[PDB]
Amino acid sequence: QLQESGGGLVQPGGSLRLSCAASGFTFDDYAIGWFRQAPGKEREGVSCISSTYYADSVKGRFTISSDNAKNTVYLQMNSLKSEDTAVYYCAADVWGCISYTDYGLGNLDYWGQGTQVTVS
Amino acid sequence: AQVQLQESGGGLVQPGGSLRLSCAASGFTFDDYAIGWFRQAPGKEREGVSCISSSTYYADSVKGRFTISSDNAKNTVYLQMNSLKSEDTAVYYCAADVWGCISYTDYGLGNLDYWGQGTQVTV
Amino acid sequence: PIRRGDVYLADLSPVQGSEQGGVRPVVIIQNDTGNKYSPTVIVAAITGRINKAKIPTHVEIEKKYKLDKDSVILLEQIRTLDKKRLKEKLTYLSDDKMKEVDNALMISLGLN
Amino acid sequence: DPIRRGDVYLADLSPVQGSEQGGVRPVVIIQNDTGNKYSPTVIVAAITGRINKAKIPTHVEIEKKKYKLDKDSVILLEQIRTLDKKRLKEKLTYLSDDKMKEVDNALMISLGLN
Repeated sequence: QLQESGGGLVQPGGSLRLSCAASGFTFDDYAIGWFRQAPGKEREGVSCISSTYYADSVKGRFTISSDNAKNTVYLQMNSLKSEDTAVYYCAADVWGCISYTDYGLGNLDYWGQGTQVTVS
Repeated sequence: AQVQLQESGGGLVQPGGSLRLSCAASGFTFDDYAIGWFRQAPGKEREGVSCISSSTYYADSVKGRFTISSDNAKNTVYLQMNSLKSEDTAVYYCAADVWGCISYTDYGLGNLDYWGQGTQVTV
Repeated sequence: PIRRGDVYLADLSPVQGSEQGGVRPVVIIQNDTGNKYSPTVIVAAITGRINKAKIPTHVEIEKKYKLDKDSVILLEQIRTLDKKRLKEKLTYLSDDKMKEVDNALMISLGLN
Repeated sequence: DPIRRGDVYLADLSPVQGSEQGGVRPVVIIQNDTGNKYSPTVIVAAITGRINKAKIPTHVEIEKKKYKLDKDSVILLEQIRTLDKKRLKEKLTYLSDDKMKEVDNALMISLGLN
């Protein structure tokens, strides 16, 4: 089970920390990260961890991290911007982080239900 | 380069008769190289006939009737040509190759390391 | 005779890093002329750890092909194997499955 | 600094079995550049010095001069393999657009892509 937490409203330039608690499924044999979707837009890969990946538009501001003890994944989102407004879904993948990039196809293993993030 | 190839044993033969070609490999390591035979008719591209090293290779039209063999002591390679045919009339060249026998097949491009001068075989 | 599209079981190991290791099925992708005369084959690894294509160089294969589980042909995991590495011939890919492989290979090696 | 298709790197192919190409030798990157950016692996072809003339259609010749090589060599597009990036050591050079065209053609022949 993937259940994300930490969404909400934020002023531009502020910070948010997302969480994704991984229930069950081996913490070490999976890659886990985040996708985000604007209205009417395709689910965009944001960041991932196995080794890390960040999409360009969030590189340098967002920091992803893992707490193996708590089987959770944290995405620290600093210097937020209006364009970062989207529903954010975490996702897990057997294979690795390449599914989160512009090259991957979007076929991810497991997902969460999505959490809302608006910045304005 | 460092290698002398001199083939011998040609001549005239009646259809169904036999010939044995010889190829004296002077110098160059007999063991780390592949050695075999090519043949060329008038106006035709050099066709690979047989090869040996490291294993034998024969082109289809000569299988069963031609046999390649080695005498390491005499630094020679033998091609026994039995059951000859009119089509087997051609100049026969021996050749050696660093890479292996694939140069002697239809897939190879014909760029061989060393060559002999050729011996005529007429049927 | 070893043919393109055949699927053989082969020992990929030893490998380094993210190279696909292990004993697993592989599919011959070298041309059949090279398959006839060379002592080596070119193969792509098949893995079962995933069953959906993650990147455009992945091709999934369905009981039909005598595999333990539904698997993916990893066209980004290519290697040249000595023919001696090949063990049982498990199967051979369908013509359509090979059309997939061709296209993933084009993508893979930037051959468009 | 980023690994690009056509780059030429030195890499340790060993260990190998049978008629597979081993040794520390130059290799040419043939994986697509998108895969070169995101994957931890590249696809290479071995370059050998034991021959300097193409024996088969999947061989492509390359000068020692222009490419900072010990000897005139040939790119073995029938000896291609996926390497982890950690295997790549010094960057020796990169192939001209003309040489890469030879490579791409030999590659199509090699993998029966016509």
